[PDB]
Order: sequence, then structure tokens, then C-alpha cells
Amino acid sequence: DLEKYKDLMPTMEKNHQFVEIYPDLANDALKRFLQVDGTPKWDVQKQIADMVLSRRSLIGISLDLLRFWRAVR
Amino acid sequence: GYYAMPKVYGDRVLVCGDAAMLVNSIHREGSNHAITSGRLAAETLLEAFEKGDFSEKILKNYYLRLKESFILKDLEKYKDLMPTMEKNHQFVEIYPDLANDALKRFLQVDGTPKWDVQKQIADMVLSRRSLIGISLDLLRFWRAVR
Amino acid sequence: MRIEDKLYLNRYRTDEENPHLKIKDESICAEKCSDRPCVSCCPADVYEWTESGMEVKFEGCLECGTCRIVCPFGNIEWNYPRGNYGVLYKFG
Amino acid sequence: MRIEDKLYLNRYRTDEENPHLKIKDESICAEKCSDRPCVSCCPADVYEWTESGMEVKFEGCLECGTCRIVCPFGNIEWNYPRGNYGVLYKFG
Amino acid sequence: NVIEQNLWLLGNEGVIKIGHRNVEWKENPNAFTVLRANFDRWFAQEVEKAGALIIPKTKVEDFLRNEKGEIAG
Amino acid sequence: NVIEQNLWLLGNEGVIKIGHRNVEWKENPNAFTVLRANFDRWFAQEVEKAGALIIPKTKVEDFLRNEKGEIAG
Ligand SMILES: Cc1cc2nc3c(=O)[nH]c(=O)nc-3n(C[C@H](O)[C@H](O)[C@H](O)COP(=O)(O)OP(=O)(O)OC[C@H]3O[C@@H](n4cnc5c(N)ncnc54)[C@H](O)[C@@H]3O)c2cc1C
Ligand SMILES: CC(C)=CCC/C(C)=C\CC/C(C)=C/CC/C(C)=C/CC/C(C)=C/CC/C(C)=C/CC/C(C)=C\CC1=C(C)C(=O)c2ccccc2C1=O
Ligand code: SF4
Ligand code: SF4
Ligand code: SF4
Ligand code: SF4
Repeated sequence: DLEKYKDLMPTMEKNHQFVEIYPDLANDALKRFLQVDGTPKWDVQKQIADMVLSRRSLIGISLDLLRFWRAVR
Repeated sequence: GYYAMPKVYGDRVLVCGDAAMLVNSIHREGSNHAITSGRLAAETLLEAFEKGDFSEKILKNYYLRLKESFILKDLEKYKDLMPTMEKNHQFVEIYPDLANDALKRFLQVDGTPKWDVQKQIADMVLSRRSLIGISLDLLRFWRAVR
Repeated sequence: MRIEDKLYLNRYRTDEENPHLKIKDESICAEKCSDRPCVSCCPADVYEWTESGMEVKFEGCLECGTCRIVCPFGNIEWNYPRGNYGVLYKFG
Repeated sequence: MRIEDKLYLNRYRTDEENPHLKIKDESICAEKCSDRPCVSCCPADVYEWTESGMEVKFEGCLECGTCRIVCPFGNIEWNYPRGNYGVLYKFG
Repeated sequence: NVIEQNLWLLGNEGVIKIGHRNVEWKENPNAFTVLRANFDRWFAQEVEKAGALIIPKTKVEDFLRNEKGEIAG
Repeated sequence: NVIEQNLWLLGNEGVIKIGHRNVEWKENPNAFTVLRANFDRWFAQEVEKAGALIIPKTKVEDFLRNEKGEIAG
């Protein structure tokens, strides 16, 4: 278990994103998904995309899912 | 929904709510669609009462308001949603019971060295359905969610 | 027996002289139908296929409308009960 | 004031004649240190940098060990208190 | 007043709860749970106060038509 | 006895609860919450009943060494 999460906290130190934007963005996305305000569900599927691709680019999201994949091994 | 709704208008007649099959059942917005459809029909008839015409020339504005609002756009989105769910029978047959045994194995502590729980989860997920079935089903549903 | 324990919880004003569930042709239910989906998909156990015909206990009908739709041959003359009759859902 | 409200909740047997937190060189804390990480990372507000020197209120020490480690110059003679002294965590 | 919306994946013995509780739904509500005999009886009272004559205990069987062949009642 | 293990993603006002409650942990437990002054005082009593002499109130300062230079106490 120590060899597995060996380079785990040095991975977490070189982002400062998974606890800085990533929870607060997953909360505003799931709030917009459940909020009913007469918005026709394509304009909430793109407002979530305008939420996730505004605080971090898509070259940062798809990188960070497998950059942590090296930390989880 | 979209493939099965009637003509929602006619000569001196409008159709609202579930009678026009306006239900987003996957988001559970049927009363959301019903209370709006009453507002769109009543604003259509209030146009029809100042003009005095109630035929399909003035009452077609209800069908125009029904697709300029969220009601028919939510129906076009999940149009081929339940025919997608009918042609798998996997997302409620193996997929919940497999995500429960995987997350139970992830949290169970029994002296197994965390690589042999990361592969027992892989031996759990790639035993009830192949990887050509998992990676297919994530985007086969992607066509249902649009 | 089992679901009429739970149908006792509902409130009804039964219209016994006006059955709103009539079967148009009893012979379709005997030889033309194989599985009887009106029996196996009725949430209130209204339909029961005896050998004497189809027993339609319309007094427990929850007015859902499944029987009319699930019947492949269309031989269920399905109406709502009259006004102030049928199920009367309290806190529905 | 603020955290000594919460340090009052803990149980201590204080060893006042034996301070287990000694600073090896007070001059390193005056000119060599810039940010004083012993003050800003002590969970019990033990260290306070006055202009009279460093006030080490060792009586509230929670014996974590952060001060010894966060100090870049190593000039904290850090010991545990003696046996039966220091924090005595009830339902720790 | 609905402040938390959960999705539960029931297993043989477990459950995967995926909820989302939001506390701005406590003062700006998104949704309420209702019982429709209690809601539509109150909603009928507001429609009655608005000036509409609500006629219960009455089932519509067909439409009375004029000689133009359209729905006249 | 821990039967549910949640992970919460706190937002500005919301939370994404991702739990997992299992009911076979009620009869075959996986984990208990403890308070370590209550656990290690009980665990000391079982070690004392096993035959070990637990000596509290005693801090080890160094090791007494033999003339071979190894730890002899
Ligand atoms: C189990 C269940 C759960 C649901 N949960 C949700 C949810 O969480 N959120 C949501 O948004 N939607 C939900 N819905 C959907 C919602 O109930 C409907 O989509 C919507 O409320 C129907 O509105 P309506 O105006 O058509 O009224 P309905 O209740 O469908 O019917 C309108 C009225 O017409 C009357 N009527 C019918 N025929 C006649 C006649 N011939 N003469 C006179 N009166 C007649 C009936 O008495 C009825 O009261 C749910 C539906 C079900 C079945
Ligand atoms: C760090 C971060 C990535 C952690 C991941 C946590 C994750 C589980 C949620 C937040 C991540 C965000 C950014 C993903 C974007 C898209 C989201 C909103 C997809 C929605 C699907 C699920 C996961 C929603 C969460 C569970 C819960 C809140 C649902 C409420 C219950 C009702 C109202 C919804 C019903 C409902 C169900 C059950 C569906 O399966 C479904 C599938 C596809 C489209 C829509 C739906 C749907 O509306
Ligand atoms: S479904 Fe139609 S045919 Fe089959 S039994 Fe019920 S009524 Fe008779
Ligand atoms: S209406 Fe619903 S309940 Fe009454 S009979 Fe048809 S199915 Fe059974
Ligand atoms: S950290 Fe070391 S140097 Fe900086 S103040 Fe505390 S003791 Fe003096
Ligand atoms: S031990 Fe923990 S508490 Fe005591 S001084 Fe060093 S840091 Fe502050």
C-alpha cells in the first residue's frame, strides 16, 4: 500500500486543483442539473459545459483524470 | 413523448399536460411540463379572445409556444431514450449490483494489498460484462442523453 | 386477498350499477389470448381469469388505464367511472 | 484568547519546572527567520513572536511535533513532556 | 421543501447514495414534495378565488358540436 | 459500527454526498469508529490480561547499551 500511493502527495502538490476548483465546480454543475427554471435541458447541458470549461480548460480536465491515474496506479 | 403526442390544437380546442404526453420522466418533470402547458394554452386563448378566432389559424400559436419553450425541447432530447433503455437491460440489471460489490470491495479492509483490490474490482467488472460492453454502454447511452 | 388488504386503505365511492370495465368479447379472452396481460398487469387485481369467464372486480379499479392499453386485442370497454365515483384519493 | 478557550477543554498535567520546548538560539528567530512558521503552524498558539523574544507557552502544547518539523533551522529543542505530563487526552 | 436530491443504486445488500444537498434551496426553493390531493385542492381554491367556476363530481363524456362540425362545448 | 462510508464534496453552499451503506456490515462488521483513549485503555486491559506488564506514566529517553554497541534495553 506504500508502494502504490508512493508518488501520491507529490502528485497532489503539483496541481492544487482537485480541492480548489473541482469540488466547487461539481457542486454548481449538479445544482444546475437539478435546478428547474424553464431552461430547455440542452441549455442546461451546455451551461454545465460552459461551467466546466470556464474554470479549467478541456486540456486541463482530460489531463487531470489520468495525471491522478499515475498517483492511484 | 415526441413520437407519440397528438396534435395539441384544433378548432376551438387545446390539449395540455399528460394528454399531450408532455412528460420528462427521466428528470421527473411532468408537473413542470403540465403547469407550463396550461400557461401556454391560456395565453394562446387570451390571444384568441381579443381576435375572436378560435380555429387552427390562431390556436396553432399554442403549438408554436410549446416548442419555443422548454416542453418540446425536453421531449426532442430524450426522444429515443426508452427505446435505448429497452435494447440493453443492463443499466438496472448488472450495473447497480456491480457498482455495489465494487465499492464494497474498495472499502472492505481484509489485509488485501490494494493492488489486489484494484484488480479484484477489475475482475468484478470484467466478469459480468466484457470491456467491449462497458465502454460501448457509456456512449450508447450518450446517444439517449444527447 | 393480498392486494385487497391494500385496496381497503383507499377510499371509494363504488358505482355498482354502472360497471365501467366491460369486456367486449369474452371469447377473445378464452382462445385468442395466450398470457392474459390484463390479469398479470392490473395493479388492483381487478381481472381474474376463471374457467367461468373473466371475473372483473371493477369495484377496486384504480382508474389507471393499464388494462385497456396492455390488452393486445382491444376488447376492454374501458371508461372512467362517473363523476364522484371510483377511487377518491386522499393525499394522492 | 480564541484557542485557549479550546485548550481549556483539554486535560493537562503541566510540568512547569521542565519546559519541553526550548529554543536553541533566539537570534535565529529574530533575523534569520522571515515568516516564523512555528507561530503560524502551531495548533495550540504556543509560540508568539514578541519583540522581547519568542514567548513559548509550553503549557498548552498538544505534543503533535509540528513546531520541530516546520522550523527550517532546527532551533527548537523539542521533547515530549515526562511521563504522566503534558496533554492527557480523554476520549482521544 | 426539497433541499437534497439523492439517487440510490440499490444492490443485493448495499446502496450507492449519490446525493446533492444545497442550502440555498432553503430560502430560494427549487421544489417541494406534494401530495396531490392536498395540493390540487388548495390550487383549486386559488383558481376559485381567481374567478373560475370549478365543477367537480362531473365527468365529460363528449363535446357538443355546432353544425360547422367543431367543438362548441 | 460503521455501516455507511460517505465522501462529501463541499461547495460554496452545496455538497455532493457519495456514500455507500452496506447492511452486511451490521452483522459482519468492517470497521468501528473509536475514541482512542477509550479503545487503547481497553486494549491495554486485554494486553494486561494476556500477561504483559504495561508501564504507563513513563517516557523512554534512550536505550541502555551493552559493550557490543547494540540496544540492550
Ligand atoms: C407515480 C408518479 C410520480 C410522479 N412524480 C412526478 C414528480 O416527481 N414530478 C413531476 O414533475 N411529475 C411527476 N409525475 C407526473 C405528473 O403526475 C403528471 O405528469 C402531471 O402532473 C399531470 O398533469 P395533468 O394536468 O395532466 O393532470 P392529471 O392528474 O394527469 O389529470 C388531470 C385531471 O383530469 C381529470 N379528468 C380526466 N378525464 C376526465 C374527464 N373525462 N372528465 C373530467 N375530468 C377528467 C382527472 O380527474 C384529473 O384530476 C408523476 C407521475 C406519477 C404517476
Ligand atoms: C470531482 C468530481 C468529478 C466528482 C464526481 C461526482 C459526480 C457523481 C457528480 C458531479 C460531477 C458533474 C461535473 C458531472 C456532470 C453531469 C452530471 C450532472 C450527470 C448527472 C447524472 C447523475 C450522476 C446525477 C447525480 C445524482 C443525483 C443528484 C440525481 C438526482 C435525482 C433525479 C432528479 C435525476 C434522475 C436522472 C437519472 C437517475 C439518470 O440516471 C440520468 C442519466 C442521464 C441523464 C439524466 C439522468 C437523470 O436526470
Ligand atoms: S387482454 Fe384482452 S384478451 Fe387477453 S384477456 Fe384481457 S381482455 Fe381477454
Ligand atoms: S384501470 Fe388500472 S386498476 Fe382499474 S382495471 Fe384497468 S388496470 Fe386494473
Ligand atoms: S522557526 Fe525556528 S527560526 Fe523561525 S522562529 Fe520558530 S524557531 Fe526561530
Ligand atoms: S508540539 Fe504541537 S503544539 Fe506543542 S508546540 Fe509544537 S506544535 Fe504547538
